[PDB]
Amino acid sequence: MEIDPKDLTFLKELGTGQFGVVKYGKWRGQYDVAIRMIREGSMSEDEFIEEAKVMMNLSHEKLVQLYGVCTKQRPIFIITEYMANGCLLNYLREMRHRFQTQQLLEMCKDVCEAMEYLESKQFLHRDLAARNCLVNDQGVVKVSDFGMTRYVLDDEYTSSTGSKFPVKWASPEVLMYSKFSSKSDIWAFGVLMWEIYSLGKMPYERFTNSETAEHIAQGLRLPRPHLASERVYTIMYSCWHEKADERPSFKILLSNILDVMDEES
Ligand SMILES: Nc1ncnc2c1c(-c1ccc(Oc3ccccc3)cc1)nn2[C@H]1CCCNC1
Repeated sequence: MEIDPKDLTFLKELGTGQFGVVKYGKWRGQYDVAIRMIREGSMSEDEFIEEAKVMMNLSHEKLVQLYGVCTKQRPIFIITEYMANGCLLNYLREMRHRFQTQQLLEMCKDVCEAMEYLESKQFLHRDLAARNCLVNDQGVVKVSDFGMTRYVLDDEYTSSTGSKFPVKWASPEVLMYSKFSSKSDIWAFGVLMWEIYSLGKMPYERFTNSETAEHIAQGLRLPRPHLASERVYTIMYSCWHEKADERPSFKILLSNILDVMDEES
């Protein structure tokens, strides 16, 4: 729902993100929130505003809540659940020697659950990666910035060959046909799992986007992380089938994950 900025407070600067500055603050006094000021000229505003009403009704424990927005001024404000420990990529890098494999698999259960809820709502992320997931004060991981890429005006961020396109998370059908589906989000989730168990290493770090696209197209797959068991690796590898329909759904994926968690006792 719309929020009167009168009911907001700006308390701290968190930095400028992909879509503009973000600040920590309090909503209605008792709610820790993160307020994003939408970079001007970056978004299809009218379309984005109308779609925001759809993305507001999405609720799930492992999905960064949207509490509301302020659109009756510019820049649009986005009021979201405050994730004190920030992006999963940076949480992973700062705490490399703190994670036991049980917490890593947990982080995968969190993400997989959020993506299974998005699967059940027929809502695609289109840019699933570790850089778009956030962590709250209890170490829980939650997905964010879902569906945002549908409204970026910069064509580098959108085209298959754009200099800013996340090639390293894209499925072959996204690179070759721009056919976005839940299966491409599954491929991306596989890459994300690899990020998690790699503790935030860049997938195909020493490959240009073109080199990555071509290697993937001819069968190359990420190496088993040092901290990944052969069963976890089997799961993220099953996410990377050439045939999209050959990839397991997030529900089947969550089940396999939970089987591994049970077997790690
Ligand atoms: N929610 C946060 N909690 C804590 N930290 C945060 C955020 C955000 C953030 C704000 C709005 C936002 O919009 C959304 C769009 C679609 C769905 C959900 C949200 C997405 C993310 N940035 N940051 C930090 C990360 C590190 C660098 N500085 C900024």
